[PDB]
Amino acid sequence: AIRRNMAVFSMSVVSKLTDLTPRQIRYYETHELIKPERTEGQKRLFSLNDLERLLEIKSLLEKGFNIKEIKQIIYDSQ
Amino acid sequence: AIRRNMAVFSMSVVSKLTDLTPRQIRYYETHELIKPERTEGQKRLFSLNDLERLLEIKSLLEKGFNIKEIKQIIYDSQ
DNA sequence: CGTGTCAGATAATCTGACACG
DNA sequence: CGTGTCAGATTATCTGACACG
Ligand SMILES: [Ca+2]
Repeated sequence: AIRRNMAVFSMSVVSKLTDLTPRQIRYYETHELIKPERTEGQKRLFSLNDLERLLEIKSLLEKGFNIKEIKQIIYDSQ
Repeated sequence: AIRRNMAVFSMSVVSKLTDLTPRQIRYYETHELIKPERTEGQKRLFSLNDLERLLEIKSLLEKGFNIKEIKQIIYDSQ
């Protein structure tokens, strides 16, 4: 009943779910790889969709790909 | 992430999902109807099962039951 | 008795910049 | 150029106390 586009996870929980630091997660948003929702105080809130996109980035980073290369891939799989 | 016993939601998220104020939520804990995980800094983190538990409490209060009636309804056998 | 509300304290996340491999 | 760390700032949640239906 919690939908995959619902912003429900805070930084620290998302970081534990993904084994990525607050630093890496913020960096991928800076490079337009992801864009989580913000509370009114501008804190980030992640959805399950965000969860899946961060893991996608993690893997391709561990297959040796650049950030600029990962941009191409996440937006050309079709 | 759908480990139903995994603490993933902060107070404000649980609040919005349950339609209960943090005041109500913390009160039901102090009267031992729910006990959520804590970060090392003692903020609360709730699971999907916590969510179910809160919603149960909410509906039972809505039906006229005391806090101590509800504590019997939920615990003894499970 | 259960909740709203405000007060002070502490934790958590914010941006930005230097440093490192 | 991808990540760590440290500074300062603000937001979010903490406990506890007074009000009030
Ligand atoms: Ca928002």
